[PDB]
Amino acid sequence: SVDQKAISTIRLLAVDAVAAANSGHPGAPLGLAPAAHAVFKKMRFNPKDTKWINRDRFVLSNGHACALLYSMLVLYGYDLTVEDLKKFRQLGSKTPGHPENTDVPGAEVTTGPLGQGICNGVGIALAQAQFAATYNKPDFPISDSYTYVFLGDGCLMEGVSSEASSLAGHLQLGNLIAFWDDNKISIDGSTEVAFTEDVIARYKSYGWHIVEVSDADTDITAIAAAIDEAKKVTNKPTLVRLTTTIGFGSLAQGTHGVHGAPLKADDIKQLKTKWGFNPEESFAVPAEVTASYNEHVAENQKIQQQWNELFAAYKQKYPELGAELQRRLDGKLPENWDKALPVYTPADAAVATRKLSEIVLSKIIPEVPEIIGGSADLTPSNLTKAKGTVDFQPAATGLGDYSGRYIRYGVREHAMGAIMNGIAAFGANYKNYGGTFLNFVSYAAGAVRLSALSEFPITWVATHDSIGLGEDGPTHQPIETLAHFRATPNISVWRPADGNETSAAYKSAIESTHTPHILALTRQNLPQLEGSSIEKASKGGYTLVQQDKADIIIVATGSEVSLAVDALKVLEGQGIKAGVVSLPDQLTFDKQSEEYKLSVLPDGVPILSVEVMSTFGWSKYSHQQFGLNRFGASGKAPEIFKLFEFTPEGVAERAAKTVAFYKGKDVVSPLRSAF
Amino acid sequence: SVDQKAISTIRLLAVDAVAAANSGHPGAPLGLAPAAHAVFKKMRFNPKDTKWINRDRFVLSNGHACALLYSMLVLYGYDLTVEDLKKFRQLGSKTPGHPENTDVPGAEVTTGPLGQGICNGVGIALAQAQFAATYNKPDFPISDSYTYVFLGDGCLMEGVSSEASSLAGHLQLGNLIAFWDDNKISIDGSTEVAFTEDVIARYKSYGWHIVEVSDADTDITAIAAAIDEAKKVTNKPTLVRLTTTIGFGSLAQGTHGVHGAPLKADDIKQLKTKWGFNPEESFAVPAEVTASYNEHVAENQKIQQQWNELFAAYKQKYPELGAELQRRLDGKLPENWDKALPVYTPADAAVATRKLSEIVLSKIIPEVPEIIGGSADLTPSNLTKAKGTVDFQPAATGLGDYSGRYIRYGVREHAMGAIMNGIAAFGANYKNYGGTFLNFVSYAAGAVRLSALSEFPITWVATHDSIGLGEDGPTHQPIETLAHFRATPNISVWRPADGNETSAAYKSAIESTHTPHILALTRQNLPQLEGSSIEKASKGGYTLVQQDKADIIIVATGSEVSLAVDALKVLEGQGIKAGVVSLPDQLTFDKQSEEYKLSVLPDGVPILSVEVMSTFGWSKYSHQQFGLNRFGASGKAPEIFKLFEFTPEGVAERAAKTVAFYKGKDVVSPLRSAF
Ligand SMILES: Cc1ncc(C[n+]2c([C@](O)(CO)[C@@H](O)[C@H](O)[C@H](O)COP(=O)(O)O)sc(CCOP(=O)(O)OP(=O)(O)O)c2C)c(N)n1
Ligand SMILES: Cc1ncc(C[n+]2c([C@](O)(CO)[C@@H](O)[C@H](O)[C@H](O)COP(=O)(O)O)sc(CCOP(=O)(O)OP(=O)(O)O)c2C)c(N)n1
Ligand SMILES: [Ca+2]
Ligand SMILES: [Ca+2]
Repeated sequence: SVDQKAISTIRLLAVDAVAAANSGHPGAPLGLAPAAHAVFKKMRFNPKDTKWINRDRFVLSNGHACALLYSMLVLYGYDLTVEDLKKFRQLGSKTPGHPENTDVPGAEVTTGPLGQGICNGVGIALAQAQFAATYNKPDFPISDSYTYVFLGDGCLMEGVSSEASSLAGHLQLGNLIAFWDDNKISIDGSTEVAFTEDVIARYKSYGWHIVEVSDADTDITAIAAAIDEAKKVTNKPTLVRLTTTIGFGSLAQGTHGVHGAPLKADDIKQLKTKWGFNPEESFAVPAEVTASYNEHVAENQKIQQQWNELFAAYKQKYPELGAELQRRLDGKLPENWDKALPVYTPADAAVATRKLSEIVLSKIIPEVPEIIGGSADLTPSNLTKAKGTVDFQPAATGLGDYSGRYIRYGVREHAMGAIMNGIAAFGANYKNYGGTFLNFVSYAAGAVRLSALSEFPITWVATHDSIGLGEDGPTHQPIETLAHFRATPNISVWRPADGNETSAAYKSAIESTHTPHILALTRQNLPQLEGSSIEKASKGGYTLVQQDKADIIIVATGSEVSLAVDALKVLEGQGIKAGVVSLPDQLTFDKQSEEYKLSVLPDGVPILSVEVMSTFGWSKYSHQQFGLNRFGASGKAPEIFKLFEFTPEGVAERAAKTVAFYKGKDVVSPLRSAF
Repeated sequence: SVDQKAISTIRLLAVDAVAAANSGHPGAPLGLAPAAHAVFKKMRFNPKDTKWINRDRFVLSNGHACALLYSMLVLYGYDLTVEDLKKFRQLGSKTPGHPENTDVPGAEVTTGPLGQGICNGVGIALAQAQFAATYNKPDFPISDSYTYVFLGDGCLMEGVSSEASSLAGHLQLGNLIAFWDDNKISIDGSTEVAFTEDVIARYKSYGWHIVEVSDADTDITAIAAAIDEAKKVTNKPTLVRLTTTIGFGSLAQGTHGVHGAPLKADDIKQLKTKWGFNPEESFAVPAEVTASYNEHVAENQKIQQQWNELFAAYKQKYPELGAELQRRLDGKLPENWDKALPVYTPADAAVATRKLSEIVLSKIIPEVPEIIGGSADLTPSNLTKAKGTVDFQPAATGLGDYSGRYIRYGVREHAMGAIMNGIAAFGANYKNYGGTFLNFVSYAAGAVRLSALSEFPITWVATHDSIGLGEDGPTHQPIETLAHFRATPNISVWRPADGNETSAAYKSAIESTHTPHILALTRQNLPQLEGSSIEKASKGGYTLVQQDKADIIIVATGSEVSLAVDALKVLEGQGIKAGVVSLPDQLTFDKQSEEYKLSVLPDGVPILSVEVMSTFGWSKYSHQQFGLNRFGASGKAPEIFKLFEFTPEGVAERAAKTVAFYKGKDVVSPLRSAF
């Protein structure tokens, strides 16, 4: 039949792509081609408009199987061709060895690191539910799309998927339909060696619906019926168990050897001949398959065309919501939204930056509907909920509604990070955030790095940034954390010192379209600074205290800027004149012009950095570094600062030593380099 | 009764400790005091010998509840007193706000970061099973101890605990007995807001046994009976559901407000009077309680005394095993074990450092019985199993035995990291390791940081260290990873360049007693270097190519040392003389004498670093840095190196620019500083 021919075409494209690269993963593509064919025939999508907001989404969580995804995209006429498949895994191609949303048309997210994609799917589904609750009206199903996810045993072993699956079951996300490739093989061999749990019983315990397809190597009727069944269960996410043979059809089917290396040439020949293809030919695309797939595309395009008319009619029937929706689909924030950002003066009271963050959120959430966010069981400590908002919960629970704004992630930092990526991937201008302690952002590193690689504008509200948190002690106090994330490409790491800098950090985080943000915020109170503003802090680094005859410049962040200002006064009594630079975001600073940066960190003067955690990175901006390169301590925070000499006198002593060390030396800006 | 008085004493000590600090967590201590009393009465331990190898172990996974643990330790006469309790959460005390094994007698591991402790308990139990299988004989139960773990809802939400619980169920770890504090309250409020899964059904799906105690606020008979029942189920770990009231007895019992802040003074008064204590008194320890607890200590000490005689008799009956066991309990490796380390010459073939690692393991595993380890589903890629060894599995599976050496962790990096910490915490000189790709060590950051803080000699075999892995692409290629872990205190991060450096890295990792190791290893082949040796590489950094008239020194690691040697030859053709330094471990190097370090990185010569990932940290050792501060690419590895100019010519160009940049300047070693 044509369906059989399509499945064979998909299988053979994937095998031929791996063969051409002499690298990659043929096993899961062979096993999942029937399911991929069946799912894509049920999906609504436009290969010519990858951003249609009411498309169904597909996520390949077992990203190593991406020859399968690329084959589907090529067959359906996305902006990806057979010539791209022939360049699978080759430098600069559109077909990298794991899917990247920045590079691959039709890749909603970046997968490859196991466990992430299913969590991203939870976030796409969460966003769709929130979006639909916000905009849909009687006779106006603006958003009614599904989220389809393929995942394997490896994703099911990764703890992040357990976190997201528990939460998705709690949230009753009925438009999420995941498919487990139950092939009983991972890299080390049979799952009997390490993964003998009853996966189905576990998913039932989370509140998921289950459909089992016992012959997923051939039974596309049952796979399609499983989708229809899942669509009837509107209050539970569904897991479809696809019992498959890894490498189905290969001489080496059912073995770990077919997971991750190219097939032998004679194996590929026998695959072709068994399925009616020419063993001398590679990258065959039977015209019957193209015709069948084109029929489905044409139907989907007519569905989108009708959706566009529904949207036009919605704008007439619901003028206010319709204009808001239009603006969001155009990728624009509300005009002058930033006028809601709080502004402080040096006469205002000292405030912890966690509390300043609460105040920002309480002003901007009412102004910017596409802001949603939550905390990983730290709401009253991170201060991430605006008073008066409703939680995102299924209404059946009585605890919230899908139109709610605030997500109770539970103690699930890693899944929160990956869910945030999915919410961003949904689109519609969502600007979403997640709170935890800075030290526990590290639990989510797998997802955070993917925020950076995927270019998603997600925001971590990362409070309790340092030893300033005090008594909870060294298991809670960051040392390495800023260095880790600053060393990752494409992460803005804001460490605001005061009220105005906190508003600048949020301006950046909400305006972002391609750069994730981490906002490192304090437990302890900090004074409002003389010389700060949103305008200056928006440059990432700025001269706070200008001293034209400086003997030294002190560059600092966050809680250490006030410390530097107090040290400047001690230094004056020692006959040393200092300037102060505040560097709330190193990435934003780095992106300024060379001349602006030199106006902040000029030649001809020693520069000392002060920040109460690792000194890594700081030589970009300073000649000497005063930091904390050991673990912290459990005690009252001011006593910990005194112990480590992060005091006005301790900073002054190191500044004076720095001045002396450079006496008789020629000093050029740390910004200069040989290449 | 005296048991009731003991429970009240524990509760009130914990509340009074929190009150004295005006900081900390009274709720779970109040709820878990009955269970703590019951568990410690069942446990075998010696307060005067915290290292008795056949003790039962206790782990407080909900580490915020540590006022409870400290109260138990004080009551039982560990080296912790009421005076220490009065200094709870105070700088420098023995009673920090979360338990630290380095500081607190009787704290087996460091908890506070949720989810870790239960996983550590899995590792203690894994080690006990392996140890018992290795040493026990008929009439000689050398090891027969249990592992008791308390954990809360937060630990159950963290994905790392799901990973470890799936694995522990697979491994049939019948001497693990965990207790869930089922109090339905976390920081954000009721667990109904975020955590509505059927935990018991989930644990059954992993193959755990369940016992439910419906009134754990009072029913210590049922808690004791649950322990006895768990001990009869020898092939399953047990989860005991303790249904408790958080803050039991408080006016604010059953609320999130009692989780994490001190009780009101009038609340403490009514707690005392209800339980028969003097509301005017704090830190009361009724002598009846001390007497009762001392009886149990005396009995336990007689048990240890008999164990010591069993051990003496074992050494006579099993002379070979007995001597091995003695040596391990003394903390000593086999005499001259390091003679088994492979040694290479520059005439030997190029080898990837993952393969050199395999060869090291295959030589030292037969020589050092206390080495065990595994991989997170990457055994044939990390090359972490010595041929001929047996896997650690329950014999009932037919797949291994508890005497096995090699652990199939599955796709569970975070739990592997925390399990490794538990194996180290067991003691008996275990030197254990875990393989994954370097980029996915990041999934385990929560546990890795605790390896450092806890001072455990665990080892990550972290292959596929760079863009040198090639086609799997940027989701797999580390950039930030070395910087992150090097910026963490107390992590040796070895990046060996060749065969001799790989043997030095293992020498360090196996000899370690207080410092975790990460071995960053290559997929691609590297040449054997002229000038390398175990002796020189053991210094962490050394002069590979000495050039007395150097115009520049190139410092490099791993795969970039050979690149630097090739660049030296290009530079010679340009009239520039270079030296080369190899820096296989920055931490080990930093610990050498100032004079040794200056012999490697002298004054008076520009120094350029070369390493194909982040430049963070490198200014400690260099004036200019050539690194990779952007994500990688999917393609054949040599093409990626060429794209980013990590070629002999690209290094030479930057070296020549560095020489020019310092013409006419006075250059001092990067090792100098102002303070
Ligand atoms: C977070 C995480 N951890 C481990 C992995 C590694 N991994 C993976 C890869 O890195 C690919 O993403 C490797 O396959 C990798 O390409 C090769 O090992 C490279 O070989 P070599 O020639 O360089 O030696 S896949 C994988 C487990 C596969 O188990 P599954 O059951 O999910 O997939 P299956 O049904 O067998 O196809 C596992 C465990 C990952 N992708 N993400
Ligand atoms: C990996 C990880 N993530 C989050 C946490 C945070 N956390 C914790 C702490 O950091 C303590 O370890 C906080 O309590 C912290 O001390 C306060 O929030 C500080 O307050 P503030 O005065 O500074 O505002 S405990 C916790 C959840 C508690 O839920 P559980 O159900 O485990 O404990 P319970 O029965 O309620 O006592 C949670 C979620 C953690 N310890 N580890
Ligand atoms: Ca599989
Ligand atoms: Ca709880």
